[PDB]
Amino acid sequence: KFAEHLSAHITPEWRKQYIQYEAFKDMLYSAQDQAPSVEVTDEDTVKRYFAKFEEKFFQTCEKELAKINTFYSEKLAEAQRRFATLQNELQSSLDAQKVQHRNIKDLKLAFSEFYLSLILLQNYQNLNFTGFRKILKKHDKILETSRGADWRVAHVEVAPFYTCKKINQLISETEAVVTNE
Repeated sequence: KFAEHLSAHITPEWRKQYIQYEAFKDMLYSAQDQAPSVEVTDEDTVKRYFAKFEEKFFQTCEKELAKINTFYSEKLAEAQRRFATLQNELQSSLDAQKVQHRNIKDLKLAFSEFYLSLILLQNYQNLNFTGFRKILKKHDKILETSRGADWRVAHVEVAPFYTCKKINQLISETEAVVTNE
């Protein structure tokens, strides 16, 4: 069902920029399918096979996360620029008044297109975060490990596509923890 949900909620223009969730599901199937059974091979070849798969899997995770961070950051910087342009265009139109009804009409359109771009970007953030959490839980369930959950905490939960931390905030927060403990 999540593969369906993700597919239905994707912004078509951004399709290639989302977590390749079905490809990860397929990857995990092939890992189970191609798995050498111990009794048909020794304990060391099984460990080496899964070790090899783990490297491929987490390199794909890193590649997917890099893609998501890049796209999100580019879109977020573009959003902050557009918001500044729009606020300046608005103030200049407002000051001008004290016929430009068609001027404001173009701005109403501009703010509408902009707000939508923000909602679409928030959806992309939420869908991608859910996609990572779920695929890593799937990985962990199948491979009977905690490496996926470790990777979620280490790289996804602190990713720029997901969360925002001003260096000043992180400094005041560390000050607080240190002075109080």
